[PDB]
Amino acid sequence: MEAPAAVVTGAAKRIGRAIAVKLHQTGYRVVIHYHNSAEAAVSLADELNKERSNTAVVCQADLTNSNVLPASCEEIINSCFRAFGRCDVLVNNASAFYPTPLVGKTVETQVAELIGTNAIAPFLLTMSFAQRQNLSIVNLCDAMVDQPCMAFSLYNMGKHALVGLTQSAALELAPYGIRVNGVAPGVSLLPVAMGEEEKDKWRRKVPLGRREASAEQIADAVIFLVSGSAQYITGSIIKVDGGLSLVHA
Amino acid sequence: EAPAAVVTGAAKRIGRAIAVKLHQTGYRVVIHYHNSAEAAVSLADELNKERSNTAVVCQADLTNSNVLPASCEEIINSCFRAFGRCDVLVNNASAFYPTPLVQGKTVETQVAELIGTNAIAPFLLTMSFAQRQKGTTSSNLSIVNLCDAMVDQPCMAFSLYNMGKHALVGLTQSAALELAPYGIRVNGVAPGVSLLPVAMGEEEKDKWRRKVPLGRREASAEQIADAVIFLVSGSAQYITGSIIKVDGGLSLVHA
Amino acid sequence: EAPAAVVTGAAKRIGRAIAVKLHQTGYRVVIHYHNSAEAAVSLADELNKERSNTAVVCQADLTNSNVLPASCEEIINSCFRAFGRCDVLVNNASAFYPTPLVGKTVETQVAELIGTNAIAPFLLTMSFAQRQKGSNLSIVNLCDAMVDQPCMAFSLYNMGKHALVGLTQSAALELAPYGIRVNGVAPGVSLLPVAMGEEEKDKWRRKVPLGRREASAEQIADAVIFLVSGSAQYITGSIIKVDGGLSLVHA
Amino acid sequence: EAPAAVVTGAAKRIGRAIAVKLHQTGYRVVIHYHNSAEAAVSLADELNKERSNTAVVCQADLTNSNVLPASCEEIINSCFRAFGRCDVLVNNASAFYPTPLVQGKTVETQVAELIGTNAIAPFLLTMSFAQRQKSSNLSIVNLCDAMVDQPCMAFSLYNMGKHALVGLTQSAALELAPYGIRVNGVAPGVSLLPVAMGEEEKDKWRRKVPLGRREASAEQIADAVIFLVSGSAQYITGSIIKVDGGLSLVHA
Ligand SMILES: NC(=O)c1ccc[n+]([C@@H]2O[C@H](COP(=O)([O-])OP(=O)(O)OC[C@H]3O[C@@H](n4cnc5c(N)ncnc54)[C@H](OP(=O)(O)O)[C@@H]3O)[C@@H](O)[C@H]2O)c1
Ligand SMILES: NC(=O)c1ccc[n+]([C@@H]2O[C@H](COP(=O)([O-])OP(=O)(O)OC[C@H]3O[C@@H](n4cnc5c(N)ncnc54)[C@H](OP(=O)(O)O)[C@@H]3O)[C@@H](O)[C@H]2O)c1
Ligand SMILES: NC(=O)c1ccc[n+]([C@@H]2O[C@H](COP(=O)([O-])OP(=O)(O)OC[C@H]3O[C@@H](n4cnc5c(N)ncnc54)[C@H](OP(=O)(O)O)[C@@H]3O)[C@@H](O)[C@H]2O)c1
Ligand SMILES: NC(=O)c1ccc[n+]([C@@H]2O[C@H](COP(=O)([O-])OP(=O)(O)OC[C@H]3O[C@@H](n4cnc5c(N)ncnc54)[C@H](OP(=O)(O)O)[C@@H]3O)[C@@H](O)[C@H]2O)c1
Ligand SMILES: Cc1ccc(Sc2cc(N)nc(N)n2)cc1
Ligand SMILES: Cc1ccc(Sc2cc(N)nc(N)n2)cc1
Ligand SMILES: Cc1ccc(Sc2cc(N)nc(N)n2)cc1
Ligand SMILES: Cc1ccc(Sc2cc(N)nc(N)n2)cc1
Ligand code: NA
Repeated sequence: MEAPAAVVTGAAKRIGRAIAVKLHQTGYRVVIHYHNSAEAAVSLADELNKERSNTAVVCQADLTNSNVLPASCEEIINSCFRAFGRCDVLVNNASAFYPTPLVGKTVETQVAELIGTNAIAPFLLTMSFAQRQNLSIVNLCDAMVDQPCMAFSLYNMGKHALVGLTQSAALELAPYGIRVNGVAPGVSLLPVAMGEEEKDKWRRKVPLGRREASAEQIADAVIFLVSGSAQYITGSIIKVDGGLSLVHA
Repeated sequence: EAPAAVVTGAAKRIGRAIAVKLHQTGYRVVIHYHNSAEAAVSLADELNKERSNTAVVCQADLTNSNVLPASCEEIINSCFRAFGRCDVLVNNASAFYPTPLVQGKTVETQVAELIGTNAIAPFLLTMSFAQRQKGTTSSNLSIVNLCDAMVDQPCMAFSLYNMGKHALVGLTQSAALELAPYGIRVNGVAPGVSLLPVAMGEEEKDKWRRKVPLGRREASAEQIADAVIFLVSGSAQYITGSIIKVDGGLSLVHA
Repeated sequence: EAPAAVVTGAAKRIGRAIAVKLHQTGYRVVIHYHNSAEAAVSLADELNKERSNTAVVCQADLTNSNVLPASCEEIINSCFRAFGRCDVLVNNASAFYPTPLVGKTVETQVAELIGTNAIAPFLLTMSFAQRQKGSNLSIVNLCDAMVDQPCMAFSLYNMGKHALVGLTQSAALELAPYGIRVNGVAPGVSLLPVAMGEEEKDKWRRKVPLGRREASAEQIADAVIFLVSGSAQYITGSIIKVDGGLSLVHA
Repeated sequence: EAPAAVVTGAAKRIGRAIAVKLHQTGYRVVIHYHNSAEAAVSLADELNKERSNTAVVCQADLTNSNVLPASCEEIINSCFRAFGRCDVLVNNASAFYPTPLVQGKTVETQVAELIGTNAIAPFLLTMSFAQRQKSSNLSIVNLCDAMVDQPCMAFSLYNMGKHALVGLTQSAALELAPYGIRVNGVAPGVSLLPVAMGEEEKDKWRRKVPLGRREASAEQIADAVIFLVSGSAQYITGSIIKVDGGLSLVHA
């Protein structure tokens, strides 16, 4: 059919959910990938299908690195083709985020989760996306990669690797007409359980309005990058951070 | 009431495309120019034919000098005089030519033109833009600087031009930080190769085109304008201090 | 009270020159290797001939797996076993080969390219830091000046090297309170791949503004020596490009 | 015989340390100064006491003006006159003060000083240095700033000048590589604090630095310059070495 289709990873909640909704509002059919949040994913799909029948499906997968991750990533892309006959956009949003101090989970599990979700799964999804082909990929990066959270080495390594993928894939996929870009939030949606006192500490550091980005503001940048208004843009990462990364210690 | 924009060096090429696209989006525009009077007036006539009293021209040299601050203050004042407001500033005007380090313009003229157009004038226009707002919620004020995706892999023998564009990156960042509390966003658009020089031969143009991964061709002026329009829009209201490369992957390509 | 250094992938090429220069500077060295056993033992022999009991070898595969943490721990332990201390870690070992997006399985390619270039450095950094509770301690990561202008079809490799820049920064921040500095050296073109043909090698050489030639291994090693030295005691989280201007050259 | 170096702004603080360490390494030195004649001569006297006729001074204002090209030519010429050669240029002199965007010196004077010292003078000195050349180890070292991407509030012009200096470093490295002239930078974070800065403010800055919660000594900055001019950096050009104790890694 004539409406384009997008895969959004980690789409049940928060930023991924807002991205899925905005893509849907723009006219895309969506694959809502999720790991543990089945109820939320299904709720979103039902909402979107109420708006337009047969325009949303869910796809469950763990994006932890392992021997089966390549197959899992191939399956996610295939789900979009099975549902909608095409796959125009891939949004790599899903992400593990927790500290891994240099000095519970084994360290190999932490590597698998943090590097898998933030870098390896994006790479494998990118491979599967390209092999099956205004086509574009958008990677959710992090404006703070050069001024990282203390004791978040593996997470930071994963997001750095994702910048490399964005560049490498933009270069390699350009001949196929597939653009590859990034959106780099600073502080957006905070953890719900984070105390407001801690939330406000982060908010007050942001020059532009002393507030976090909404999920919708992050989604707006993704929508620009997949649009016809970005058709010469490839290998670019758009910071959406309210000036946070410009603020010295 | 429609918002108003100043676009420097807007008579032709990329600056014209930005002015046109802003005007199509609903802005009133000040078309600043230096030598290209006929082209500036022609553009303003076309825009005014589309919507009466929505375009004016403003002449100024943006070469650095002791009067440049007054010239820059006057450009911003022209927008307020014509339209009663100034919501957007686009720093597009630019001198571009080689200044070899080893060997009829004096070097001091070259510094004045290359650093003036690309960096000092943007700074002064930024100051004047910000100061004029002090006499004013639904507002959406911003500045867009035309940067250069190739600043870290520069053209051979273009040191002063390169220095000017690096300075413009610094201004983008410094002004984003300092003007955020006033609700003025400050961002950049960094072309790779877009409209090639008028005097460049076709063989040389094709040499540049063939290096671009995405389509083996230069950006259209409209493609560059699209990124400016995004940055001024409500879809970018949390974006400040960002420079969007619009280069078809050119900067990713090794030697 | 000679300090001791671990250099990964030290049997040949750049890692060998690093081990040699560290030894010349007065370090005792652990020559880590994977497959190049003969070269590793030959080097240790040369170094021990110069100063007895100053070099040992340590074999390990640095491919990512569930045993990699134990392997990395063992490398660091080998330094303490031999020398009773470990002052310097040089993360040099590296897999480098294309992985196009469009008979190794992709999972093996991920494990080798991301393991050697990023995960092993991380685990070795962890083990190095945790063994320190007893100076001029530092870590040097061999990065790549071309990470932002990467080789076509080397996505996994490039991801690994980007991850290595992240580790360098993150570990510099986190280990600064323990006095452990963490920096990088980023070659452009240095010793060319053994499998590369002469015409192709010459193509790469001609790209380099400063002398139209590749860096020697000794030139790369000179920057490592500086970073571990007393003349770099306030330097942490810095990556020194050693590329003859190659990265400045547009397409 | 011995190589020769020009260090701008060499009478005090970081520039003085750089000149001292180059001299100790075996260089003859031109000590450039603007207002600090007494300190400049005191340094030369100290260095000449160590090795006769190995240090001279050169006065010049590095503010941008119509005479700045001539002034920069003279600084380079002074090295050739004293020592018959000029192997190293260190661009250290620098104006540093706020220039707020929203509201003493006029703005154009502030442009002349901040952009002149931090960028235009280095460009003109680079040009003169290269023109006068056209085995050897010729290089230029620019004193940059590790904080350029997380700048001081209200320091737009200073920041623009330092960004321009990054651009010069890269452009000149590319263009001068065929002549065997390397061009690099050293980027301090917090080193010797402003003389006017209050002691409590100094401590606020010190406590931000991960590596030792202190500023860099001038000698530590000089150590990186020494490396860059040495034979141990013969393949290094277009590189900027941060010497910041991890300060630039620390988020807000
Ligand atoms: N929030 C911010 O301030 C911020 C700042 C910088 C960057 N970003 C980036 O923006 C993106 C969105 O951020 P966010 O805060 O919305 O993310 P988030 O809530 O932390 O995580 C998004 C989703 O990732 C999925 N996920 C986590 N582990 C997974 C695994 N092993 N396999 C498959 N999926 C997994 C989860 O899906 P299920 O719930 O279904 O399990 C989760 O809902 C992320 O890439 C993040 O790094 C966010
Ligand atoms: N074209 C590209 O491929 C490319 C690549 C990278 C970056 N960019 C950037 O994008 C912007 C637009 O590029 P472009 O090619 O359209 O620019 P351009 O044609 O070279 O110049 C734009 C205008 O700048 C004005 N200008 C030059 N010197 C001036 C002075 N002393 N005072 C006042 N105005 C002066 C001229 O106005 P008058 O004609 O009225 O005299 C000219 O029409 C520039 O900032 C440029 O650096 C372009
Ligand atoms: N050469 C250059 O032009 C260049 C350019 C940019 C960056 N670099 C970086 O500089 C460093 C040294 O470069 P180089 O060319 O000397 O490296 P190299 O020869 O390609 O590799 C160095 C050593 O890495 C070891 N290694 C490879 N896979 C391994 C594995 N699975 N487990 C354990 N060790 C493994 C090998 O040891 P065994 O031989 O014992 O098996 C090999 O001898 C690398 O990090 C490289 O990425 C080099
Ligand atoms: N100190 C730090 O923490 C720090 C941090 C980042 C970067 N840096 C950089 O490191 C370098 C040295 O810093 P510093 O603190 O030692 O510098 P500084 O004391 O502020 O200035 C050094 C010298 O610059 C000269 N100078 C200033 N204006 C001049 C002019 N118009 N004409 C000619 N010379 C002029 C002065 O010479 P006279 O005294 O003879 O007039 C002054 O002594 C500078 O480039 C600076 O930006 C320093
Ligand atoms: C201060 C703060 C802000 C947001 C979060 S959620 C988060 C952040 C991130 N970079 N990646 C993912 N996946 N989730 C946690 C702490
Ligand atoms: C390869 C090429 C492409 C476009 C141009 S026009 C131009 C370029 C620029 N960076 N700034 C200005 N002002 N004009 C010249 C050469
Ligand atoms: C142009 C060129 C020069 C040297 C090599 S060898 C090499 C390079 C690399 N970046 N990592 C490793 N491990 N080995 C390959 C290509
Ligand atoms: C936190 C701090 C530390 C040192 C200074 S002195 C200074 C700094 C600079 N960047 N340039 C020059 N020329 N002088 C000012 C503030
Ligand atoms: Na780039």
